[PDB]
Amino acid sequence: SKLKPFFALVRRTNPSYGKLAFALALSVVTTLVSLLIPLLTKQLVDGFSMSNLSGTQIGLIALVFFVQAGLSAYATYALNYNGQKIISGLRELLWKKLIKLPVSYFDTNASGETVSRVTNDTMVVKELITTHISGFITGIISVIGSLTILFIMNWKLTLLVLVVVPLAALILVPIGRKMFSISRETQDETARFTGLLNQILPEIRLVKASNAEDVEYGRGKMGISSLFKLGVREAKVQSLVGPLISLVLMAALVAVIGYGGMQVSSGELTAGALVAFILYLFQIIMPMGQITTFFTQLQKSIGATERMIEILAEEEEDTVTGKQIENAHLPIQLDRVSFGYKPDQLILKEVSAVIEAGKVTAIVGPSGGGKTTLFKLLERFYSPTAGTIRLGDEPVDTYSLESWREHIGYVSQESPLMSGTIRENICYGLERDVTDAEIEKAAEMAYALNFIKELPNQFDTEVGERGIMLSGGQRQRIAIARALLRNPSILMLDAATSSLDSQSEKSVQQALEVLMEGRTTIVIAHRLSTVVDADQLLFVEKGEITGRGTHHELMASHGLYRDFAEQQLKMN
Amino acid sequence: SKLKPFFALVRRTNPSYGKLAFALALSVVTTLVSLLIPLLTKQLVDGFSMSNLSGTQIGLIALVFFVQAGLSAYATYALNYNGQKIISGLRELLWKKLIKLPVSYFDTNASGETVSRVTNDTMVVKELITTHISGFITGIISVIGSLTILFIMNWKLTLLVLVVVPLAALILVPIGRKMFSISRETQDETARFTGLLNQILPEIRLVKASNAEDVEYGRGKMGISSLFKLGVREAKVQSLVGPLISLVLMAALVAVIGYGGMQVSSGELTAGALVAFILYLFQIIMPMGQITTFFTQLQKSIGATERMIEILAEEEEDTVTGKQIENAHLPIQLDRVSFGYKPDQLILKEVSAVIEAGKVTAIVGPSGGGKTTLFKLLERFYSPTAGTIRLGDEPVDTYSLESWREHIGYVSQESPLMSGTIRENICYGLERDVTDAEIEKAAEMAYALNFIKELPNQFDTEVGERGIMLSGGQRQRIAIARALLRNPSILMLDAATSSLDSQSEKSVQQALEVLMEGRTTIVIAHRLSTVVDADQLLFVEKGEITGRGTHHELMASHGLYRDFAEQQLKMN
Repeated sequence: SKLKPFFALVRRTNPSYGKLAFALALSVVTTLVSLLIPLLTKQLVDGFSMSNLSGTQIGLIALVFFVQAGLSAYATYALNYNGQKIISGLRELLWKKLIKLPVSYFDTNASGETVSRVTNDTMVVKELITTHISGFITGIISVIGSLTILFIMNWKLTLLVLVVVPLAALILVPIGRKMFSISRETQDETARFTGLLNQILPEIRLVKASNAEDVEYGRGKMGISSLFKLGVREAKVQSLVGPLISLVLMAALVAVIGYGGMQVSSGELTAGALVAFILYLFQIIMPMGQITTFFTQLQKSIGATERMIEILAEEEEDTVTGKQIENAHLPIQLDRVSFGYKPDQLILKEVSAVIEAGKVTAIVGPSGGGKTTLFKLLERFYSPTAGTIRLGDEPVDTYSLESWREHIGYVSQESPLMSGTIRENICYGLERDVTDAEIEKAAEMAYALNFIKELPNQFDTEVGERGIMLSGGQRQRIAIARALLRNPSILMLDAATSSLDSQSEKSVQQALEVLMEGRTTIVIAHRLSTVVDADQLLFVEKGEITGRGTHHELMASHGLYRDFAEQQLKMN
Repeated sequence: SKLKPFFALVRRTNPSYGKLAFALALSVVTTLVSLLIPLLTKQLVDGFSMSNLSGTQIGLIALVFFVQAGLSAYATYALNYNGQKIISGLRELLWKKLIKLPVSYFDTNASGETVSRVTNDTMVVKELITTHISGFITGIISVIGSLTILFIMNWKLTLLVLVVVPLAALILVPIGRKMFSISRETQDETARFTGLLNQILPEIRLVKASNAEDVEYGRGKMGISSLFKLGVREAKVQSLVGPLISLVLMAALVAVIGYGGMQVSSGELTAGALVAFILYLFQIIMPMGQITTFFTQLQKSIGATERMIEILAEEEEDTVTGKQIENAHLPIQLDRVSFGYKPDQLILKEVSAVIEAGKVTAIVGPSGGGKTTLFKLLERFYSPTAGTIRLGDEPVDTYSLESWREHIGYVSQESPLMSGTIRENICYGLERDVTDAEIEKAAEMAYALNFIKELPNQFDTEVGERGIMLSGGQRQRIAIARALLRNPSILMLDAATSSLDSQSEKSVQQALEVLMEGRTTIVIAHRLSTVVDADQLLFVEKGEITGRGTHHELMASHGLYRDFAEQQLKMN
């Protein structure tokens, strides 16, 4: 039942069954050859009289060993290659999913956790498919075959002693758990002492000033004493684990092998049987670790598969709504919009507003209100539930989301880099129009070519994977150049305007004011520099729009009491 | 040569030799008994036939086993107990030295690293003392004795094969190293892929905004393809290693033990010597890990010893200079003080000033000048080199450094607490006077009891190890009180004044003004609130004192041109 999701996940990469089955069967054959090797050893050792004729047995054993090595090598290569192909397919599906369907809010939930889950679960699935399932089949077959062959070879006497010895595990394993518990307690006490010292030492100034340093010494003494006491207890428990373990193991060892020697000396049908017995004991003991590791890795992998299938279950639409974009220039209306992240909370309540076309609109919001929710809302990163964000006659649910996103230019505050080269930063505006070779010319129009006129290069200019050698002012100029290049129709801005000061702000204002003199813009930042360039201003408070009209007189009057109190809170 | 520092460092805890030597000798005799066990096994095997004397041999073997168990248990307990006493002594010495001597600038050189060298290095030294040295001695003795006994037992035939076999390990090692290199390459490429993915997700907003969801998918696919290629290479190299390890190890085991059976069957004198040989082979193979680990950990132990001896080398003085304090009320004068942290840099140049006694003095410094260095110099953590901070005619050269710090109470806005209870906080200065039981009365005069009048308790009030449940103003007020009870003769202030607001600042200022009017006071902080209360002010610029006199008219004039520009920079 629980293996059905894992089988389906493997089935997503369909052409991966025949070669896996062949590899597993070949591994089984290799295990059987390994089982057969000690019988050849016994036959050789019983052919004692003719050393020269024992050369034939030596050659046969060498040939069998080489055949086993070759078969195991081919099976391992097939298993690993098929597992790598399965992992490539799984990662391909996961990356196709995460980038495309997961909506912005899903990525806001957890960014690093998503990547950690993807990588760790893919690695765990690889480890399960390539090694642990084949390892478990190999171990089970080897153990069963070895026990059967020992039963056939020795009558019962040595083998029942061997199977009784596992009682040594019943005597040893629980004591190891007590050892582990004591060691963990010691580690905890050491961590506590380290924390105490890491607290005391940085405050050394206060101690030395207070002239109470010796008192701290006394406190430190106590800590040391504590650890010493615990150490003593560990020592005592060690004196119960150190010898005893060895004793039991050695005793068990002797018993088994001792009986073998007994059966050799008593004339019982054992000799080469004893040699084969020791080899079979090795081949029995070794795969138990593989079996236990598989049993634990299955428990890890079922949860890994649950996480992966949780990732793969998300959904989204891009052009499913329709395709009805023709002009995308018409006044934008908010009509009774009331929706946030979850319908229960209702973080937005009946938000309505009117904005003209080709008209500059500013948004002023508080530190903790609904400015961020609205900012994401006029980007449609959230799906409307009750209200209507209507461009014209509610076509926003009618045409494609990609079509609108193509007609809008976004820069909020940082928008740092898409790592690579500036060629990537200007080629993100390649919507099948490839922009021919005018990009640099556009950089000249966007006041970016003259700024970049130093030219370390144009295509080999690397910002680096980290992207730290270029400051903010240049990168927002590049972002605005990209926005102008792409599709200067509608711009929504959170004002990249920061601590750049006069030169950068004036340059961006001249670039923008010239560019959108006939195009619609929205501004949502805090400062009052864009609002004077904004012919219409709004205000967000408690998840509600409160304020409409022009800037000067209205925010001279509307902002007299409550917005002024909010400001006085802001600088304070 | 290199072991002399470690021997001396252990010698610092002198009475730890005889019992350690006895424990080591008992471990040696335990190893000898372990060597003796297989010979008794062989004698039992040769007895084989008749029953009751076989029972006597079994009883002898059990007695030898239990004797080994008891002796090993006692040796392990003695070794561990002596090691824990040694580690207690070492940690005690380290904590004494660390708290008492090192002057503050040593502690600010490195804080967490010092605690790490206190804890982890001691753990390494204890591990070497308790287990690894005894482990190495017992392992070398066991290996040599087992080889010698095998040489006596089997003439040369089986042991020569056994010692020629390590050619198998010689072949094995380079292949394992290539495995490790390929695994590290895989880890590195997985790290790069995770870094790429962790880079992309934060920029998901831009990715969707630029409608470029597919090229980013393509970059992810390229990364997945690179990882798949490297995984295929890892598979091709893996398919050779594992089969080779299995083949070579199984072949060596088959060779050795099949030759043992060859001798036991050929009528060669290997009757029960085969069983004895297998037991001795296990006793040989098992202790190789200890011998390898002793060599691995020796370098770490020697490094830990070097770090400890480096810790123990720092020197300092408290009352060595002299003892000539009588009243401790004289005007403080600076005489061409020129020194910072290192003589070559000369971060201070001929700093001189005149400050009266019982007069409040405030210091004004820039953001990056010498205000902090002069702050720490007035509190004299630093030892003068060229100039002289002269208070009292050079008796400042010959009274106790400690005796002065008695007369000064340190309070700053940073200082959170010393973790524990309020009782410790108010009575840390039990400078042999213990203040009888005047602490509560002291609180009531010093405006602490009336503020703490809520009384969760007076002695059980715990501020916690973290100390997060109380705000800065309260702890600053308790620190001011503590200054008022240690020795209210000289006061130094960084102005505890923070964001508490006039309601607390004026109150604490009037409290200290009433309490500390007739005695000296020193202020160094930024604001201009204590400056009006300070009779004389100074100014620090470029590591030089520039400005002396009263407050109002002079910094109405002196601060008009240059200090005003610094202020305008501060607000900007």
